[PDB]
Amino acid sequence: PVESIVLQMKSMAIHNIINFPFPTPPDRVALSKAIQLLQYLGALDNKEMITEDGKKMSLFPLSPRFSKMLLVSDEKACLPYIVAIVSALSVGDPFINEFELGINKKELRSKFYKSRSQFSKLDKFSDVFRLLSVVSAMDYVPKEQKEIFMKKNFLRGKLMEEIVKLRKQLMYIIKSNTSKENIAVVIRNEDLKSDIPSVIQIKLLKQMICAGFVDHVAVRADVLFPDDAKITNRTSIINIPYIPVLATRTPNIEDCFVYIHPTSILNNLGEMPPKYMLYYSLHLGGNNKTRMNTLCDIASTPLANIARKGLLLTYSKPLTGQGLKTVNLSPTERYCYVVPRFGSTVDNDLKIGWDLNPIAVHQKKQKGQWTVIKFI
Amino acid sequence: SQVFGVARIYASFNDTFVHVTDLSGKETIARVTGGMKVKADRDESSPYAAMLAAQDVAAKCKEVGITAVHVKIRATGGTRTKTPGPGGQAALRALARSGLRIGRIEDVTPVPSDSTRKKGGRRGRRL
Amino acid sequence: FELSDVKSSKSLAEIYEDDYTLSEELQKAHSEISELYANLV
Amino acid sequence: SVNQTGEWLAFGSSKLGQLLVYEWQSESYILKQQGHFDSTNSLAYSPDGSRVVTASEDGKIKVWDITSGFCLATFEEHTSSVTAVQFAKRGQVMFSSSLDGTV
Amino acid sequence: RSKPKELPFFLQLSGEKVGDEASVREGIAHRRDQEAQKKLDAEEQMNKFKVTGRLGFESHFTKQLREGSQSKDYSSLLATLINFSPAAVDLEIRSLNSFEPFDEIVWFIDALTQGLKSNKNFELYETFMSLLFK
Amino acid sequence: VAPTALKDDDDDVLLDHESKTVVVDDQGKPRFTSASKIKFESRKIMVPPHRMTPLRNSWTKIYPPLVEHLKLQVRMNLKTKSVELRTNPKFTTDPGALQKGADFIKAFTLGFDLDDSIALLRLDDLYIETFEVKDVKTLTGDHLSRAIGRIAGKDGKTKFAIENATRTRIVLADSKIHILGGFTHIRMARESVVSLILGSPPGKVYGNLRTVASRLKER
Amino acid sequence: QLLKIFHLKTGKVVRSMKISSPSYILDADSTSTLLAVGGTDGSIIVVDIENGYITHSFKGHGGTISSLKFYGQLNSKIWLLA
Amino acid sequence: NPWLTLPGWGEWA
Ligand SMILES: [Mg+2]
Repeated sequence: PVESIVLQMKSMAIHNIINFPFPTPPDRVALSKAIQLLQYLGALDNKEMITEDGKKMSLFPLSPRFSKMLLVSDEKACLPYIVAIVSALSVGDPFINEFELGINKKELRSKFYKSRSQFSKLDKFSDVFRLLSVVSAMDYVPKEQKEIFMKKNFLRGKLMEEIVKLRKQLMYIIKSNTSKENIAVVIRNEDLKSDIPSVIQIKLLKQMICAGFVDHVAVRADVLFPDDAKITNRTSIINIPYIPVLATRTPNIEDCFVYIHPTSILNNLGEMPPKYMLYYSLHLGGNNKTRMNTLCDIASTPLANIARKGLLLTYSKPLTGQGLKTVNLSPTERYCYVVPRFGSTVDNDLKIGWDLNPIAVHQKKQKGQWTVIKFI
Repeated sequence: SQVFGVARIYASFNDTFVHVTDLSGKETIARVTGGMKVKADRDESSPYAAMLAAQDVAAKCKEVGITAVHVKIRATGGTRTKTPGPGGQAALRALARSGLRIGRIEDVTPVPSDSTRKKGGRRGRRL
Repeated sequence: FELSDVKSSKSLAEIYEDDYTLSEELQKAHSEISELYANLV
Repeated sequence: SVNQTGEWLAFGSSKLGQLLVYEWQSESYILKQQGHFDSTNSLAYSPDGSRVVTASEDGKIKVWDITSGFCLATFEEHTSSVTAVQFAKRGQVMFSSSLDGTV
Repeated sequence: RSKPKELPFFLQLSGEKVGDEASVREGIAHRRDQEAQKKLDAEEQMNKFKVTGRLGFESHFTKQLREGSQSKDYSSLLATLINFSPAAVDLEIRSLNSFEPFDEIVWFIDALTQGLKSNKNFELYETFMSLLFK
Repeated sequence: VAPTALKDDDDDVLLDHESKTVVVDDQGKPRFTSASKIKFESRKIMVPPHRMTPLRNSWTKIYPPLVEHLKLQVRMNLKTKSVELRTNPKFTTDPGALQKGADFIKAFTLGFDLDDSIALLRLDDLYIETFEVKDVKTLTGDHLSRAIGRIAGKDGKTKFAIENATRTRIVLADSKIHILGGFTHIRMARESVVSLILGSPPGKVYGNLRTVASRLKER
Repeated sequence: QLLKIFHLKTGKVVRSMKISSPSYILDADSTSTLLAVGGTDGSIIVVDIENGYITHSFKGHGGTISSLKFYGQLNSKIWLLA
Repeated sequence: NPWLTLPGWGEWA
């Protein structure tokens, strides 16, 4: 990955990446995008210097996106779920969809829908957690029931077996870097196995996935640009537009729209989908519209907290008004309400940012910048 | 797994002796006094000196192997006062804090059935 | 100075407690004295 | 009382003749005044006329601004009634005499 | 000047107070807690207010400042500057961004420089720059 | 409608067995997995017969401080007429709690008021000094009885004067004197008591108490 | 009863930990990576000096530990403690 | 699977 090349070089204190004399240079555009990507992941600071998080990611042998997710994953014993999600994403999708099954027989589609509703319990608006469900459900399926489980649930056995092996290997890498006894850690099947995550654990997981994919977050068109795209309760979910955070503003906004994939759990939801959605990537497949590979839905403040480490989030001046006193402790320390802006700056009309809900925050003045410390 | 000593505390008016020995009493394990732990004569009997003496003895006892002690506190006795003073009480508290298990506490002050004359004289003493 | 010859209402813990935490009563009289003077004037 | 917009609160106490206009948005005082409790025994204009000093049977001297009509300062050093107040020709200094026995 | 006017069971006492004069002779012998309490008050003040109204990213004052620089005409910005309350004026000047390239500070100086050329509201523009330096 | 009529939830949850094997590192050193991640004591205090009833009426106020602040297990055996205190290994935390509790019961046993006895639990530098009249001087018959009256004084005034001046508490049990207070304080009280035993009239002792009482405040 | 590891090159106390009982026996292996602590309680604690975490906690002895001896060779899996 | 009276008088108190 180009970001891996940049991440490694920055850990070597090599400053000039663009003009570096590579034997086989990557494209300058890719290097610039790669540098920008690392900043969003908090690996490189505003001056393009490696940070403490950045040094750790350089140690990992995985791509920086997955490396970032694992680093912030050692909280509230949610690591076993993240390892399952990262492993499942790396190997691939194990779900055989109705289109592949050619059933888009009436009894078989009912079983297919039942099998999908079987794995849909973790969260209504998230597809990545469904991917977590099958992987975790696998560990409790004994050897003699594997083929029945795959056949019953329309899953790919060989892809599933690869996932389980990757979980053990992936967990070893994380514990080795994080744990004090770096070399000595040994993985066990019992560590991989875990019970259903609690509701608070589910919310933390969505934040954890957001850390990997901050830049890959989309908002509905109705929120940012009401009436630019006609919306009604009658409109199906797959027809609801979304806009990525960093999409360039075309003369016509309809081009920048993205739409939910039919296979996603969001399709059968019926009700209005989440305003903010986190996607793995975009696919031009489908002549009508571009599709978004959804992972989970993030709320406003959770997005602000994750984007806080990166440079994709900008903060306003202290809000003042009814019950909005800016408590000030020292000349360089204050507490105030601020309306966060995520994405492009208001001055920057090329890229398409937006404003998040106001939140109380603690700010400390560093180098003339009221840098944020934590949300109150 | 519990080796017992005997902590013999002699609380005089002008000094405090903390003396730990084996159960028989023939073998001394550690003897420390308030005078060794203070800079002025007036403070030898002070509770502060007693605590330092008790802590020093407790450290020595743990090294040798003693983990519990039986306390046998006494005063001067004889023709003089019969109850251990505050110096002895402080040493007892210090030993408990030191972590040594206290087995049994007994007062063994020499109490005469009948005594010789006291040093004061007819008109008394201890102005 | 005057020495109290009656049993102290404050228990031995209380006296130590009080000193842990020129006179409030003396200033109390001062406020009353000003009030009496002001009313008389 | 409340302002039409609701940003200024006016309060009034009759005993000491206090009037306070309070901006609760910024916690600032638009107006903060208190009148004499006793009759004004004497008055004195500043030499240029910008300010007038008033004295009362209380013993408190108040400096007023003619243009604004508001008390710039209040002096409570005099124990008894202030009988007279006068300015120097230069105007920076002001003198007052009181029944307590001091000038 | 206008700000309004404002035991443990195991009592940890030692020294000459409790009669341990020997300790004193041998030489053996909270502001952070007030700072910590002052910390607790600050966050307590924040939980007291939980306003959730939607406010714009930029205030009206700063919006005209950007526009004035773009059009090189701060007359709209000056017109509102004369209109703010003294408290409102001070907050705006203090809130001006102070990071390189110092665009807001330069724009504010440019706005005041235009006001001086107009020869109107002379005193107000002078005191604005006095607040800028302060 | 009233007759007087005219005409997203942001979530608050924010992200903030040993292995029996060895692994050799590149220097060749071994590397092993991490290993898997107040004793019971008792004191007995025997209560004399004349303190049974005061203990009976004062028991409601005796076990709470011992059981709550000191985390001790309290019982008294009616058969042996003694108070038992035990350190509970699972709750008790202060190693010196048991000995501190025993002293508090001992002070009440000697005759001190309960509230005064609590001072032993509250503070850590209060002691009890004890001595007899015969130690100071061999008084017998009426001479001994007059000496006790001289210490107490009329209406107990002399005893209270010493207690207030020296910041101590005195229990005058026949010819047996117990003084509760700090080390320096009980010595001051002891001297005044001993002067009374030797024959000094109470009035002269009262004057000296005023002198020391003055000094105590300035320091 | 505080074990402290001092790094000569850095000249600072890198780690500090609490041992169960007072210890008068210390042993370090020839490879300069493990340390054994023998307490008066009969407990043995093996510590990784470089990383400063407890590797083994043997509690089998009754009396106070008087001797500790490490046997091991580089690039070997025959490590023993006596 | 899941994914599918005087206290303490004569007795210790
Ligand atoms: Mg003497």
